[PDB]
Amino acid sequence: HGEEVTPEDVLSAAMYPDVFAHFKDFTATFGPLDSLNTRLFLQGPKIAEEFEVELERGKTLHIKALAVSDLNRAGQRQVFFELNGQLRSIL
Amino acid sequence: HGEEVTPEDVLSAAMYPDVFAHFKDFTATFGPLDSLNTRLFLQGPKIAEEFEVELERGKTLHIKALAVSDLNRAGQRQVFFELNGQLRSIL
Amino acid sequence: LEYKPIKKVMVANRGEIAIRVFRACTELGIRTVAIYSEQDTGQMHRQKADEAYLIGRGLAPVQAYLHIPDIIKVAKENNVDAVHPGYGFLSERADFAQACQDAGVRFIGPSPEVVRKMGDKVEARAIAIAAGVPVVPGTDAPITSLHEAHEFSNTYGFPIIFKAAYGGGGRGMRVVHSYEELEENYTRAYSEALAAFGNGALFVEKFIEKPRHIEVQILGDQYGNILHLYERDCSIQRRHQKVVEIAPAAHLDPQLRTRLTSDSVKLAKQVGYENAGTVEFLVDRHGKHYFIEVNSRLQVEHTVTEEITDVDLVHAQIHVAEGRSLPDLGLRQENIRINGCAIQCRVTTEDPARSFQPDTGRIEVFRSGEGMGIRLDNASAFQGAVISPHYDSLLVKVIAHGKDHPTAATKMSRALAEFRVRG
Amino acid sequence: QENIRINGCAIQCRVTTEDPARSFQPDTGRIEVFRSGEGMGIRLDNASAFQGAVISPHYDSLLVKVIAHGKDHPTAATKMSRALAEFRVRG
Repeated sequence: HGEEVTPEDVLSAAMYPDVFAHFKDFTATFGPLDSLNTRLFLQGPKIAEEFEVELERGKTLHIKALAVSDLNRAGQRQVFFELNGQLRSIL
Repeated sequence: HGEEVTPEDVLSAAMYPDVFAHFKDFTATFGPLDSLNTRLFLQGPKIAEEFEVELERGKTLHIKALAVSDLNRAGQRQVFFELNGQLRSIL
Repeated sequence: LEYKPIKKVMVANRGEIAIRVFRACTELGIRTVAIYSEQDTGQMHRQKADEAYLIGRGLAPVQAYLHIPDIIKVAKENNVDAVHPGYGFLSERADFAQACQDAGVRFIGPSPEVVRKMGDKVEARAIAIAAGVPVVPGTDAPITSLHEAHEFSNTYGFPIIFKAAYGGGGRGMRVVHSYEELEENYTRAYSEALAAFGNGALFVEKFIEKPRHIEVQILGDQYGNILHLYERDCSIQRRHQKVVEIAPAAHLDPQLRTRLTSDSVKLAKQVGYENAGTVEFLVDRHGKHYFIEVNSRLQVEHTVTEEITDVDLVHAQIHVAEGRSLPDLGLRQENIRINGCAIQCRVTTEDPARSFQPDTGRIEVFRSGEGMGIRLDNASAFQGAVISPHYDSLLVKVIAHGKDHPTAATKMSRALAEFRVRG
Repeated sequence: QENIRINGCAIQCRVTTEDPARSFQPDTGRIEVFRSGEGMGIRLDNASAFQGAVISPHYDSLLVKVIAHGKDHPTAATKMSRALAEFRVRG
């Protein structure tokens, strides 16, 4: 699971290789953490509420929560989010 | 109330002016009617129930109701619909 | 001389070409009719025309558009004056063409006789031998003995190519260099042809290293007047199929392109074609051209010439279908000219990594990057779009018109960068 | 001066959010339905137009800058009539 891993990360792998694999899996799946507010990271965005997500020195985006649908047929929910000005439906 | 007046319309206004005013106002502010199923006419669609409406000779409208938002702006609830090829939102 | 104007045209397909014809008709003010299958109620074409009607209620979606009688009855009931069959689905069907003539509904395309005469490769070979350009050299008759191949290798040249007839598989493709190799390759080719397949109609042809198939577009009236559109290059092939297209010629000798132009014109005269067609050749490195075949329907890359020549092809098709002659349209050689450099790409929901296999699912986000000289044709692209797993996997076609070939290359690379299709 | 030669005809239009009835008084609001229309001789330029967008009155009301090319003036006029028909901006 190494595609740009660093020798420092090689040291980490030497430390806890199993937890290493778990963290790498989780990171490649859901993306980078440590870009989020503590409250937002733990309890999460509120419905009818908007916040800001910094990515880089300039990559600045915004997210608003619209509503959440109900489980459709097999435990699947549709959630409505508003990006900068565009809309995204997430399953 | 515009040019859409015919002799039968004149007669209808002549016999019953006030209810005709109410009816034309209501149809104008809500669009055409009688193209609805009576279920939709009294009960309206239920969420996660797709249905069909016919408007002209070849004119098919597939409407699926996604979700209903909550009160946000002094009593402005938002609703979400899916037409063939598009998603719409109504306040 | 005969003016029988058009009041309505019916499209018997689905997708980008349906939108093309609908926009052309509404630009000409032609009353439009649209037809959809049960699965394909999510495209934009059904709601883009004026009318939408369902077909093939119980039949398979792949054959849902393949039911002639129902669409015939729909054409009659909606008083359809002319029908256009589009491509791929029923344009190769001679039965549908003769039925279209039977109903009296005008047909957009050639007469059913020409379509039927095309038929198998045998009519094409007979006509090419009778009157036309040389076809790919080799053997008209099958080789069933070592002696035919031995004599043809001795006479023409020791290096020959064994191909198998009555089969599209590439397993019947063998190379011969020497006598001892000749007999062994013939023996094993005969064995595989008779074992994996039936009749071993082996053909001996010349050794070909690099094919480069070049396309010619031809328009005509019903009055015996024929105009070649101009040439197009398709040197790019994944294995046997189009992926990207280059209309203006990369490396073409004006003498050779003139030869191809005159040959295509005279062969269109010989066939007596009446509508849009194309002749594709196959050139070697040395400077010899060879006929391959002719497509009688309107090709996909037709509109590429539309940027080359600043003339519409679907309008010209409408106008000849009315009965007009090309000179009434002012369609003569001198005004049509090369104008710009063109490159063509098509996006497909397929993964180029393992097997170029398509992907199915739901698109999450899509954005448009239309450029200054970048033309976009959208097949099925909208928020929440779902791609059918049984129909085609075409979403967007991108046209780059640049002052130079590298100009279009870099512009359309930037367009690829700006496009975002995730999930 | 000598390499460039006049090629074809073209017509350029700007689509505005002015009430074409009262005084050409510009209107304000939020978009509901957005549909774009492209042809052979059509060219579109999007300023701030997308699904579920918001325009602010602090800036101009320029949505789409459109240029249509043709082989003559009447061809361009007809092409733009068709193109103006093709869009669908509702709300």
